[PDB]
Amino acid sequence: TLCGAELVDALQFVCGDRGFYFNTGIVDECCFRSCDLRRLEMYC
Amino acid sequence: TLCGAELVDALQFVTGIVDECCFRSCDLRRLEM
Amino acid sequence: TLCGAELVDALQFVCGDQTGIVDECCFRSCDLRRLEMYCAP
Amino acid sequence: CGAELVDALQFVCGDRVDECCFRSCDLRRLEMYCAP
Amino acid sequence: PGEVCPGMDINNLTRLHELENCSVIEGHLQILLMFKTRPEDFRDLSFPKLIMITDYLLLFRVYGLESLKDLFPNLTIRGSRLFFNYALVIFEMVHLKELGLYLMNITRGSVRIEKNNELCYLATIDWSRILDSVEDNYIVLNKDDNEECGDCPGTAKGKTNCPATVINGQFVERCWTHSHCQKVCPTICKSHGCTAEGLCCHSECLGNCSQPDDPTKCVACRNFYLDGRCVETCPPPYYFQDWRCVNFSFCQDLHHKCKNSRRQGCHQYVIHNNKCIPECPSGYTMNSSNLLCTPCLGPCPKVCHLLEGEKTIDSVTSAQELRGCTVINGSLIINIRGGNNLAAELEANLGLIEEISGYLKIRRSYALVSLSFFRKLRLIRGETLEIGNYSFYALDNQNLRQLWDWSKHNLTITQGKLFFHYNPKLCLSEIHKMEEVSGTKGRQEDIALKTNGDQASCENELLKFSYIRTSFDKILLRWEPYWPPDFRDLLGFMLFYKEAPYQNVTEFDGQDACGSNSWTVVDIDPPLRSNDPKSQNHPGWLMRGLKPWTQYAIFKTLVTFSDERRTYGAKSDIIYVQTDATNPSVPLDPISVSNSSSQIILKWPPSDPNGNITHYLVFWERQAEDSELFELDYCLKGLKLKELEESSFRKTFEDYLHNVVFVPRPFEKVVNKESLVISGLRFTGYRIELQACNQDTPEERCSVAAYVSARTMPEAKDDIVGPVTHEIFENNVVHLMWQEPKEPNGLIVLYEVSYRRYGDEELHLCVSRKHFALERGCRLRGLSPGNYSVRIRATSAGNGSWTEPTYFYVTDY
Amino acid sequence: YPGEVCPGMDIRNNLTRLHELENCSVIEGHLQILLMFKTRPEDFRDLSFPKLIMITDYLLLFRVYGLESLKDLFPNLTVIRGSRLFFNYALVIFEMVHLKELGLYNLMNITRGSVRIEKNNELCYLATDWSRILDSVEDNYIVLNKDDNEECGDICPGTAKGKTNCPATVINGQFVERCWTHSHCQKVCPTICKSHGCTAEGLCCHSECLGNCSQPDDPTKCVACRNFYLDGRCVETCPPPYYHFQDWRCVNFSFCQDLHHKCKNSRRQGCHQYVIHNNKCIPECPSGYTMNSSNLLCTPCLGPCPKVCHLLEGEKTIDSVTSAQELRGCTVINGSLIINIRGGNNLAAELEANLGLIEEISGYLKIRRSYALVSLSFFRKLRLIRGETLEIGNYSFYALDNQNLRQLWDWSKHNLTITQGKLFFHYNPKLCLSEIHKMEEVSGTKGRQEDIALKTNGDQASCENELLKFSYIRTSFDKILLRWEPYPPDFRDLLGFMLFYKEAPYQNVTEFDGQDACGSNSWTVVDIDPPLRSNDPKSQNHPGWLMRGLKPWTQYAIFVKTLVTFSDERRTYGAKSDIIYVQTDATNPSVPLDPISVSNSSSQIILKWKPPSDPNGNTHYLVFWERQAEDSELFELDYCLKGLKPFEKVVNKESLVISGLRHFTGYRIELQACNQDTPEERCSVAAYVSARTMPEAKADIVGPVTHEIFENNVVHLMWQEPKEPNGLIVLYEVSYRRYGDEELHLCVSRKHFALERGCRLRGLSPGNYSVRIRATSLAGNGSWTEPTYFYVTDY
Repeated sequence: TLCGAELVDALQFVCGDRGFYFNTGIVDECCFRSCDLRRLEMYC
Repeated sequence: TLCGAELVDALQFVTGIVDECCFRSCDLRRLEM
Repeated sequence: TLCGAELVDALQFVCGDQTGIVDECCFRSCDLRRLEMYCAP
Repeated sequence: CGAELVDALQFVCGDRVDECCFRSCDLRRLEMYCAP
Repeated sequence: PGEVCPGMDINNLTRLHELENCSVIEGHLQILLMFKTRPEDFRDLSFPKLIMITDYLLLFRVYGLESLKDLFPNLTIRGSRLFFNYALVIFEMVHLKELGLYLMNITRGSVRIEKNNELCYLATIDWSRILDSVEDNYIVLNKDDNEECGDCPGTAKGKTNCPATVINGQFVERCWTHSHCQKVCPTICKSHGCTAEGLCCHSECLGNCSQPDDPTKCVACRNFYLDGRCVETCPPPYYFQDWRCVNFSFCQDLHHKCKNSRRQGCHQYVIHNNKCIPECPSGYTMNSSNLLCTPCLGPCPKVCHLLEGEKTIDSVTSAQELRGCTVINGSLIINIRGGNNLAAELEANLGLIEEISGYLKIRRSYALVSLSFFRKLRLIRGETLEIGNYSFYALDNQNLRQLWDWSKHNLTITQGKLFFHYNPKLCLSEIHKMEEVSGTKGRQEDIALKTNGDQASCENELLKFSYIRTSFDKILLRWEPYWPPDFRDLLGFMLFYKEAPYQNVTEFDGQDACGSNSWTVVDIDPPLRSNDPKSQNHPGWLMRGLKPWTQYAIFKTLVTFSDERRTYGAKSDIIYVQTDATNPSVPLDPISVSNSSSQIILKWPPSDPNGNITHYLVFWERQAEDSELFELDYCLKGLKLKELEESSFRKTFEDYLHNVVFVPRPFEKVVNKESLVISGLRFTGYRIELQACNQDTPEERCSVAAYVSARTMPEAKDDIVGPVTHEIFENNVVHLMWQEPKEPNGLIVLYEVSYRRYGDEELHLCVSRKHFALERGCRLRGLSPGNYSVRIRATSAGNGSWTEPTYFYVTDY
Repeated sequence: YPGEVCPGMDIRNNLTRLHELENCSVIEGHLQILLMFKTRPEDFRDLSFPKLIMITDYLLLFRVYGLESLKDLFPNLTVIRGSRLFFNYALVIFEMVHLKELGLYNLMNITRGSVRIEKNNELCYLATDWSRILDSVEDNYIVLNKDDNEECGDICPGTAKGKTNCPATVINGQFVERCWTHSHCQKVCPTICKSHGCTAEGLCCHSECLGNCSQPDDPTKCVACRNFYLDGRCVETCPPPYYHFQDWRCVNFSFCQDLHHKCKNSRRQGCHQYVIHNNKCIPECPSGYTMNSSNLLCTPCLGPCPKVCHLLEGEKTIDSVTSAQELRGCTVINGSLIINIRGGNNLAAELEANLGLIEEISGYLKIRRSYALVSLSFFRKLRLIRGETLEIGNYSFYALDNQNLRQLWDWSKHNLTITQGKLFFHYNPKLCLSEIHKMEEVSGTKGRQEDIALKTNGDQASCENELLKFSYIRTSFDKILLRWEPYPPDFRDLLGFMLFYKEAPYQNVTEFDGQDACGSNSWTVVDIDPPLRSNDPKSQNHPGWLMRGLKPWTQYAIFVKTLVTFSDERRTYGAKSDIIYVQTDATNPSVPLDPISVSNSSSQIILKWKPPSDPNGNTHYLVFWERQAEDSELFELDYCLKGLKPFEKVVNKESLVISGLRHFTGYRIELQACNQDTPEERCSVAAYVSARTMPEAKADIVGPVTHEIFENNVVHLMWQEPKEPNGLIVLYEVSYRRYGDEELHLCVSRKHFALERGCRLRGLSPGNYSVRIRATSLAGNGSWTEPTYFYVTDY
């Protein structure tokens, strides 16, 4: 049930390949309901 | 209000007056009873 | 000065309808508290 | 306070100041301040 | 005796006199302002024919009251009906000059005399005899101090032609007019009158009788309605006054007419007491079947009277009439917007209430946080539903938290319904419990579910405890960790700690919207969250300044509310802890009876026990008496929301940022008594050192030592007796001898030798140690020629020993 | 500008990408440096950008695991315009793990928005002048910066260098120095100068200038153009065939046309087909006007034409001006609006600027949790709430919770229309009952058959209107003597008159202050039953409370708000006048305090004085003292026994610096407290104090002492007393000794000296003798005289 500062380091601990993509989101999908590796890693 | 010295002097001139004339409809006729 | 109708209306407001207000509040130090004692107890 | 803080930290710790005094320190701080 | 006149009111003048023919009145008679007429007749008209008035008499600026000399004396009030519990009132007279009505007894009612514009002669009348009237004590000299009288057959006119009785410690003569006074009777002949010559009337009489021992001439009645040669000498079987009985049927009828009287006035009377009374002892009730008073199951069985059927309560003082009640006939409406206290005031009044019949509503209030101040309520009948066919109605109580501790209370309602509207601080679990306890859940089956409590925490979790350590003045505390889903919303912890002399406390028991602050509240900021939740530090805190021996009570987090989910950090079990024992404080101030060396006992158990007080210790470091004067050449006689919104805003910005920046693809010892005895010591203020400890062990904890110093009497006494052996030298020199059992402890009170010539004055000289030790004797001063007598005395007062003077003659030059 | 212009950047995950900005002077957008895990202070050794001068929209930096200071990243970032903010913030420095010094020592202005720096464990330089940069400082939000823990030395080059070297700024009177990093400090322009900026010397520059000035008053040598920039100088418009563009620069027709063609066919979304309208290159022409494909100009209104907005998914959660900005010009909305503004910081300005053109919500307008919403009047052109889709239970309007919503609308001149959807209201503590009722009658779907709650709306607000203004104000310095005018259809509708009174040191007192929710309050609540309602309105009594016990020199608040008893369902509109901050007339002050006087010298006396605890007004300029020099008894007293014995026109406080006194003076010093002395002599009781000029001594025996030789072992001595012996001489000590022998002492008092004219020596043995004489005064002992040798007769 990571929410906030934990979600920051959670993505750092997961992957370095695409380093987050860029050009309802992660907080809605992961914070309130404790997402898993499936979608959390997708934000790489 | 007139329930104080006014009522007592009116009576002296003419279920007490508190609940028959002070806080209820009354006239000079009702004072004597 | 306030010794005229002003004192009588102040008394008739604080309490409604020889040591009177003339020599106790009109020409002497007084307050609201002192007004009532001249009125009926 | 400050020095009775030291006494209290001797209790808290187990077997191991002008700051605590001034700002009414918490046990969550004296728990790692005591440990040397 | 004679005609009977019904009591009727007096807008007329000719009705001022009503004693012409009817010697008794069947009702109530009183005189009022009446026609404004001169007292031409009343000032001199005499009509003492009437003797008795059944009910009270009232006066209201009656014009006739100007001068009274012999209007109508010999008036003993029956008091069947009373006004303000008075059978006679003397009030509202603006032109009265002389009071000379001249009164034997007023029955069942006091007399009112204070605040009279015109009154006199009050100081010359003994009102105690007519009635004690201690209930009101309004019988005071209104204007006798300014001598309103103008008409006294006592010491004022010289010869005392009137009876006298003690008045406020003064033997004031009974003066009413220039010569009139009160009738006198022998003390044995009371409450039934007597003739002029002092002859006592019959025991059936009421007032003075024209014919002695003739109840026919009296106007008294009989409790059994004999209606003739009635008898009223009450035997023990006859249960009113000394001469007036009630037996067993008069007092029965006293309550029979009032049996269905659900009003004031007519009241029920009990025959169980020797005198028929309408009241009963605090633990005694009127029997439903029997007619004698029956003890209750509990004290104060009083049922509170109802007015109009509704007795609403607000601002505490409206409930003052409900100090003690058992069952309430009518309906109750409760609405307390605010006040000072909840339990100390509202539970102090409505706590004792036991049962209700019909309706009770919590209309609109704020001060009520815990409803459990209704401490003893058991059953509300609910047979009369006021509105909506309801029985108990809770409404508009924004901060009402607890109805009753349902593990303890057993309140049940036979009939009616419930309703809870606008009750935001009371979780639905509590109302469900109340319905289960009330017995109307299911049986005799209106819940808002939104206006009821939903802004406060419910569906609570459990917070377990952990490590615990304490000292005598500082208890620590550490508990298990717990986080809601979105950990940052949890603002922190609220720890509530409070004293607990006994192991029975709850949360809201001593609280209200007034902020009684029974439970001291502290807040702890959350610890830093750490990965591997096992490695997280246990959320901890300690508080200081406690008491070293009390059984303390301790236990809830803070959560910023989210609309999506209602989750709150719960409370913890009320865990009772006691700080470890330590040293007690200074002992109670000691009391020593240092009578004798063998008779010294000490008397004290101070506050701050800091453990079971078990060990007492005593010491004494001193010396009995000085001994320097014993051996040296010394003379004994010669010795000298805003923050919540801030947190929510910070969380909102964080979630916006993360949402937009992420995209997918030695000594003595006693035990329990004060002290058995202290002895062994040898006539001095022996300093005794007393120490109070905690318990009897080498690990005892002892306070500062109190100190005791008190003087014993000397167990040793007379010390020198026998004849005064002496030798006479040729140069007028004499010698003295004695034996000294020198015991160096104590002081001889006198320690001197007295010598006197024959027929001359007596002189004494001090005794020195060197006289017995060094000089081996003593020598007197210059002795004049003649017979001389010598006295030897040394006592540590003495019974008196005849020391033989053995008179001797010295050389005469 | 010396460098080109570059669009918004989103550099992340690696430093090598940052080189895309090496050649930019102004960025027409936003700069974002998001996530840099591998960085350490070494890793940023060769990175800098002094060429960047201006950023229009904003700049935000997120986790950079090694960067520590911005003094080296871009020094010359002069101005941030804030055309497109980031959640009301034009500068966001968030989760900067190692950021030691904030940098930005050459930032001048931020025209729009606020700044938020938060959650950084190494930045403690921010306590150095936001009023200089930002017009709005309340909406600023700086917290959790490792400086809130007070553990920083605030090392400042203008402060840590020693003596103060850099500008200081007054904040609540603190007036503390301000500075960025430990290398630079403020460059605050002169107060006379304004946002135009100042040069190094500190003088005003050209009006169109902004922040910094390469040359004074030169449009061609300005660092930031305050209004527009066309070819090298700053101008207030675009006179030739230039047109305003992005509100910072002018471009010709060719540029606008090329930009239009650049996405007339290109896939690039977000790009607009720029039109020339009101001599502006606006991305899309506003309501009414619409562009013709002829020459990229905007036609006049082609009949009534609305502007669809089509909010995505039919719902927009307006919570931030960066989201309200997306609705600028959308007259008719094809979705639903959910205002959710939180955390104070009223946005009525920006909300009115953007949403003030909206007219027709196609969905349900709902206002939930909006904490700062004081009114809904910013919807100044709301006509129809179409309510095509309702919320849950067929609700169009919806107010779940708004802790300050009062005005709603103004039905004096505002018409409203609801197609359907009932009305919902809950937990609005200040939603006026009359206002919501007016909403009910005014198109509140009163017909069409058609969820208000009863006491959860406006349960902490008043609904009283009758301004029974006080007839007149007559105020004693110690009591109220005024009254309020009278005025319901029936006296039974008049429960009574009660009054709120309390001391008002300031004039910020409001109705909500000291109310029922406040619990403990200073309001003096006294109820007065209205007097007889005579048939002659001229005979109106005008009830009044006239309470006594006033402080003569404090402002007071009077506010009636007469109570009333009525049905909770229907009630009269109550009566309440306006609160009056009535002051009080100053009177004679109270007893003066702290009278203490210490003699500055024998001839000088000074005193320190303090006003009473609460003086009855604003002042005294004269202090008395006792008329005394010294007791004449001390002139004659003998101490030779062995082992036996006006006013000054000065302020009371500290102005008594009187001098020229006698050396030995001690007496009473008197002073009183006064509020006025020249217009009306009102003075308090005079105080009493004494100052001792004793601790001073100046003038011993003056003049040599000769001798007189007498045969009978008698030697006489004489001297002259000093003229000013610091007061009076109390005695004289004389010692005589024969040569080669012991010494003997003697004492002469002033009384003895009056007749002896000196000292007399007796019992002197034959031979050669000597003598010494010393003077003793109350102030102190003098000095012994020179020895005098004489021959005693020898037998």
